[PDB]
Amino acid sequence: PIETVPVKLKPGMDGPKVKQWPLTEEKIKALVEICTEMEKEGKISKIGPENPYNTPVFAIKKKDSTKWRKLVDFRELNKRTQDFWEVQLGIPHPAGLKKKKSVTVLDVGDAYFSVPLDEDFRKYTAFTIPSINNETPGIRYQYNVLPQGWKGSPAIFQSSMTKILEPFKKQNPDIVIYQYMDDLYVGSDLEIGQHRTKIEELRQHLLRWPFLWMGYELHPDKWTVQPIVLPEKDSWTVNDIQKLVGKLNWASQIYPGIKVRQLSKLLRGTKALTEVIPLTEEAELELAENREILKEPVHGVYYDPSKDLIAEIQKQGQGQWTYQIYQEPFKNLKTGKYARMRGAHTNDVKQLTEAVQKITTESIVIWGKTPKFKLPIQKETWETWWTEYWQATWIPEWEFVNTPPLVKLWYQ
Amino acid sequence: MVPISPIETVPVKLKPGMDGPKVKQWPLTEEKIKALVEICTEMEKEGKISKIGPENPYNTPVFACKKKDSTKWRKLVDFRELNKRTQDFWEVQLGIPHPAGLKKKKSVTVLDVGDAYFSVPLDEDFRKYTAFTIPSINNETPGIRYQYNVLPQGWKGSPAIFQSSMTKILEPFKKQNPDIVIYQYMDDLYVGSDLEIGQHRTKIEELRQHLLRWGLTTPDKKHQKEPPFLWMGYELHPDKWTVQPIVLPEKDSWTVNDIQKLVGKLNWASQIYPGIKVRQLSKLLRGTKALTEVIPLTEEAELELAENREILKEPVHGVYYDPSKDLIAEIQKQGQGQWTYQIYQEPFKNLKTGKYARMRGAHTNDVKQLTEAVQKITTESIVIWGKTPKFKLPIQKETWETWWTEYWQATWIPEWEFVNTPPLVKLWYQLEKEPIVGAETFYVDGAANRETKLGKAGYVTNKGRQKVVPLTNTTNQKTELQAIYLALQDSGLEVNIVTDSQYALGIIQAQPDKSESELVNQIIEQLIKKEKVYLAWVPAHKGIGGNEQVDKLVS
DNA sequence: AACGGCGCCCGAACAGGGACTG
DNA sequence: CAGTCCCTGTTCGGGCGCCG
Ligand SMILES: Cc1cn([C@H]2C=C[C@@H](COP(=O)(O)OP(=O)(O)OP(=O)(O)O)O2)c(=O)[nH]c1=O
Ligand SMILES: [Mg+2]
Ligand SMILES: [Mg+2]
Repeated sequence: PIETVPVKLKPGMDGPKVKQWPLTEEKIKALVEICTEMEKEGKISKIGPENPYNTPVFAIKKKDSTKWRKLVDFRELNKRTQDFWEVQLGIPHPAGLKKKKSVTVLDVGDAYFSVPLDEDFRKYTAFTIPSINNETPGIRYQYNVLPQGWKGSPAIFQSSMTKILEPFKKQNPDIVIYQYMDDLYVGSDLEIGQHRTKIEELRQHLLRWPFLWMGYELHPDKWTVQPIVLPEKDSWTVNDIQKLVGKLNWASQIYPGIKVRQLSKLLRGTKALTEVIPLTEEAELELAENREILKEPVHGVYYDPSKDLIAEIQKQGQGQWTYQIYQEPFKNLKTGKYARMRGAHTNDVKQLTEAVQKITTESIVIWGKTPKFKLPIQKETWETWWTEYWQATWIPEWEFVNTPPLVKLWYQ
Repeated sequence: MVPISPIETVPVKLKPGMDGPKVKQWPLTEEKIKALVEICTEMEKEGKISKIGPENPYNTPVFACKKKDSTKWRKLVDFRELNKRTQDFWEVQLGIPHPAGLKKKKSVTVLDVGDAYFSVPLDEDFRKYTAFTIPSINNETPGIRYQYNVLPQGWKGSPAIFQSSMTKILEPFKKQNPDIVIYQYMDDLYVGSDLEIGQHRTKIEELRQHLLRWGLTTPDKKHQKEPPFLWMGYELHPDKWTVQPIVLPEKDSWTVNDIQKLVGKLNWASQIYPGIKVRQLSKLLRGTKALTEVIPLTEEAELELAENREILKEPVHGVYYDPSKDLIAEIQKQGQGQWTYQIYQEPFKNLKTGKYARMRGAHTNDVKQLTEAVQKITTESIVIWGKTPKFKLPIQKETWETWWTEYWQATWIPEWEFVNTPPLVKLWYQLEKEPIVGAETFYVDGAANRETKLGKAGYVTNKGRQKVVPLTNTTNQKTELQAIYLALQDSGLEVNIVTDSQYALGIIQAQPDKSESELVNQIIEQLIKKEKVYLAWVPAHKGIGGNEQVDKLVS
């Protein structure tokens, strides 16, 4: 009884044609069981090979959850319908969500299954379930309702979502509610008991209309930044000052007031690397001034909503990972560091996976966007293991880099 | 008035703005003339081909070759112009089934659908786009033109439609027989069960009659009821499997196209024959772009080929997959970037073997290449068995721990254990983390002219030692590597080296043990002889230490 | 002399970043 | 500041094996 909202691709673009990658046995068995129930419920239907479009699919388990969840890699389809969920029916981002003391993320993707999808657009939601050892050809489906993981789903359901959340927002005018992809971000300044009590009222408010029982909690007021810090030693060697000048020279690309004149004067001649160099009176002055500039904020750094967010990650060793988020080079909007995540001291890929998920979550709260990541890993290494550790219902864009650390810039 | 088959049709459209095929026929021999006129007459009575007239302004030629070495002939249409204008299909064939992924089944039957493509209907609105004339005489009778009511062989959409139509027909039978395994690859059907031989043939006949309801025939010609079964190019026995006999050509004078077929068979043979190498044979296929050019076999390619033929002498076989047992993968280093592995569940009962010998990067080390071989085995194992095997690797736990914890990139290996089978993989040198007290400090640099390609390279040290070497036909990058080489040559066992070259430092910090650059290989040889080496970087053109002094010398 | 699938080893074309020259 | 170079990387299409 609902008229399907017309959905069109961006002009001049064809639908996604991305190959399905191999899945483990437990993932295929999970997807076969899930798709069988969805087909019995009419959410998906089998299709033939005359549909040239395809989108990868796999399965995940969220944090502390034993239940398999179907996840479609709609990244290609999403950027081929970008003028829909950003120009026609866009969701405004609340600037106060990041200021709230506690923010709980609720999985509401199952509500999208109640709204039919435009018949002319269902062909672009095609996916293929693989088989072990290629026993059978691929089992192809396409969606009949709004699919989870498609940016057009919360955009179309937004009108339906507003009416559902309208009584609750009137009951609590201080609560900030943000919707991104399949998730709902609920932030408040109430106490932990008061917050979780209000979260359950919202759950019951949604029930009167399979992962609604979970509530991942955030605390953006506790989020920290990792500035550039300089070492403080009692004695300095030629090697120490050579590393310091190298760090300050690169840092001058961010803070133009940094000087290295009185410090390079200490390195006059051809001295041994371990020779102790006492800092002169002017060198102490120049090093003290540089430490204050690193505390001052960077000039003219603000968020541009029309530009993409970029995230770079550095492996620092011993469970330490630093990251920077920017839109223009050396104009970082945020710098941070993670330590002692899951997989620390045993698994780099699980840590890097965890770090990407945290950075994306922070970007959704602060700006409403997911950044494109520059991952310090080989492509084949990441593509072999990352789905084993993924616990989120969205997937950011990423590319692969290889920058040897000439100077430890973000972590001494 | 042709009867509509029970198989549901597949709606096939064309690319917009384009029409159908209009290609003239190809003059062929009279042997092909008397072998296709009888086909278009038999298919017309069976409803597989209908005759058209002047209302169908299309045409397409058809060249024919014999069937797969048998009494029958094969008809294939040249739809290369129809494929350029037909809509794209998404292929549902995602890979090739491997016999090592088959589980033990008490009873096994291999079927083969007769007239696969000729038993599946074509779209009603698409039959008009398949027009072709048949001249009974090469230059007399104009010949009545026919059309296709089924799937023609040669069309780019025929395989995808048959595989999808076959699945929909097997779905109701598989739902009524869950314990029966049906490997469906094109038209050949591998049917297996743990039922008794008597009860197994009963369900086979039930399946044969089920397929017959849609016009799918399973004749007794290619019906296999007893081992060894010929399935997917293998020999399937009740408890083991092997590849069909592989014959390597033995010529006196070898050309380019012969080595390509030789390396191809050795790749196909390396899935069960352990220790096959194709490094030195494929090395002969470099540079020369003349397929009909004689290439003499090098001494390294001759010894490699002689060792491959001796492996193929003794017959080998693989076993089948048992889900109750673990998967084990063990890797050996064959030298010169060559790796061989075996995947098994019980010792010396290999499911399959394989090799990894890809050289990626100008500079690398054995640890990087071992990591790559592990990733290749993991993805291959997920395709065949859907899980990752436990690895047995010829690298100490301490060696691996040192590499991955110190590398700047994320790297990881799944659950594994050390196996002591030399040659062990190790790191051949370790750069120091702090400067070395008492070791001479070399400030190195090198510059080169973009135009004349001339350059210099040298160093200055804290003890007054100095060198400048002029170089001819070089680059800025090469002189920076040369400067580090000079400092390693002229230093003691412990040395501190200061450079401003991000390029040179990046190569050496990754601890390579092999390189496509002779200069880097010489640098590696020096780094191994040292006891301690500390590399330090400084920004160029900043008046920093001796770097400013050595910069004046070489520029 | 056809179609589709997968694998390997190959080279040409292309992208991208440091560094020097006008 | 552009426009090159040098070096190193990925993508892709074709050679071959094999299947239907
Ligand atoms: C071997 C082969 C096959 N095919 C297509 C056609 C039918 C299926 C199976 O081929 P087939 O089993 O050898 O012949 P088929 O048409 O089934 O006839 P039968 O011998 O089974 O009676 O794949 C093809 O298009 N080109 C080929 O070279
Ligand atoms: Mg057949
Ligand atoms: Mg230099």
